[PDB]
Amino acid sequence: MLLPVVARAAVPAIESAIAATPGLVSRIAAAIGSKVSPSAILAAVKSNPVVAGLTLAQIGSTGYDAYQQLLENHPEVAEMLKDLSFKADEIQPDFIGNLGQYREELELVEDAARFVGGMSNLIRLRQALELDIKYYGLKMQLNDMGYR
Amino acid sequence: MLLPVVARAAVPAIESAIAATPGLVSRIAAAIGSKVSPSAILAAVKSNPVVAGLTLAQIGSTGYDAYQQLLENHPEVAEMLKDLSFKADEIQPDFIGNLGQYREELELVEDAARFVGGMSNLIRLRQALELDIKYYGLKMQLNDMGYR
Amino acid sequence: MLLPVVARAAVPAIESAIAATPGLVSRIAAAIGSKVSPSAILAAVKSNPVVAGLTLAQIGSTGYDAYQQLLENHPEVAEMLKDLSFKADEIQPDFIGNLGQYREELELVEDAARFVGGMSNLIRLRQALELDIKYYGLKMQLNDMGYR
Amino acid sequence: FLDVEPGISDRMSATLAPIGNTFAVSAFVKNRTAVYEAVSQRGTVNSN
Amino acid sequence: PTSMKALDHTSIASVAPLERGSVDTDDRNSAPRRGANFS
Amino acid sequence: CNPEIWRKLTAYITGSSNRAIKADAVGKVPPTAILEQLRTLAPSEHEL
Repeated sequence: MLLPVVARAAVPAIESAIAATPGLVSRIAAAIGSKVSPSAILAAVKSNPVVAGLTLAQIGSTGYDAYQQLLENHPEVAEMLKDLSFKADEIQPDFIGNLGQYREELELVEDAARFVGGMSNLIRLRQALELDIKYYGLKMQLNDMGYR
Repeated sequence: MLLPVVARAAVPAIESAIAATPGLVSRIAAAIGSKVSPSAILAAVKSNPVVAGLTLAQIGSTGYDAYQQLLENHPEVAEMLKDLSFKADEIQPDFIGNLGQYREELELVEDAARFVGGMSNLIRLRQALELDIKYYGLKMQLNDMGYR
Repeated sequence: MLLPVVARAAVPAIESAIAATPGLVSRIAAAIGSKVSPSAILAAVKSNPVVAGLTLAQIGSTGYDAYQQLLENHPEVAEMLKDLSFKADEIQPDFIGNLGQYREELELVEDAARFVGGMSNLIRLRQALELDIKYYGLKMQLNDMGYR
Repeated sequence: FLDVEPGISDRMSATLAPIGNTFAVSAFVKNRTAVYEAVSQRGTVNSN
Repeated sequence: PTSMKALDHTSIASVAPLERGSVDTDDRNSAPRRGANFS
Repeated sequence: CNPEIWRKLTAYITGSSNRAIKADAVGKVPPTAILEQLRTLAPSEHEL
């Protein structure tokens, strides 16, 4: 059963997308593998949460809102839903070799990191040096007045 | 009686549907079995939650919202309401025999499932193999740089 | 992963802004290093909170409340986001620059000061990195001859 | 005046009784030297 | 609040069962079996 | 019959590659541990 808190928002969201264009109705019917009739898929959404999710992946425009709210009230489907919906990210031909050149470089940062502290520190310390000189003067002067 | 939290949303929702078209007023009067007068059914809705639900089944357009909220504050009616409102789903003549052919097939998946692990795993493992080759190269290279 | 609670806060915020003006593509690519397309930068936000926090601060019309919401909902990103966003305040001609603006900066110095040593030591260390590369080689060669 | 409150002392001291066993300072240095042995692997003159 | 996060990501030492099976049964609920009528 | 594979996993359990280990400084390594590594050293298709 789909939880009402979700379903309240979910059902009209889908129905709106259907009324927007018919072209999606055929798509979701293919992905979910349900009868092409708009009344059919809407009967399926209510029945299973897993199904409800795949529909909201097919339409991301208006539907993204409910989907997240579905995800909240159902941590269960979260794992299963993540698997059923997947697309291999196209990899660039240059990428893996292009990464090979930075081997020398990153090992240099991590030598500097360990010395300073956490990476957060080094990002700070780097700015402190890059920082304008006057500021060093400013801080010295406040200490001249007594301020710490 | 009907809880106010629901009734607040419920009553104007129904009244709106009535004002939209008269054709529904006669329908709900038939289903609920109440006096055809719009004032009568509106008196019945307030009186019983079970009745309130059947009305909201008759009108799903604007009414779906309140219905779910009715369902929340009343888990009691949920069982009873589910029974009173029912329709036999028309079955396709081909279906049951058409399912008979997949007997051989599903038993094949479940042999593969048990081996790997939960069905979720096998869906993953299937993708891992289907996945492009370069990625195997990529991962090997990060291990070459001493990353884990 | 990005918390779903803050997700519904950030996604309409960044999207509305992207559709409001195309010019905001200059911010995403500058710091975050996201891909040129508006669709991919969206996936980066969903992926990482640090990435998301740098999307929220950069687009400032509708964003601030949304950015502060992200902070509390995922508190580990606090130290990271506040730091990775820093803008030098230039200089005040008047003596009283104070903590008005420069507050964040004079704090920043002290951390750097604390680590290295006495305030003098840092300014020294500041310069050592500013010195032309040659001077290093010089010090090394005068070491090679056996002078120290 | 300051009131002593027995038994809170005895909850605390019930806790630190095992603590004082395993944190004794004599047991840190036998831990350190064991590291400096595994770590060096090489002649001392070098590495400054 | 104390952070137990780091300690949370762990793996369990794996091992292989001698006779494989019983895998998808991890989570299921069979609803009860009735008794016979009586007379 | 292979001389290394008995060194490499006694480097792991004793912790010490090149030097003697005293009598006190003897740590504790859980059994399932050494198994995890022996898997990489002398791999097999039978866990048994």
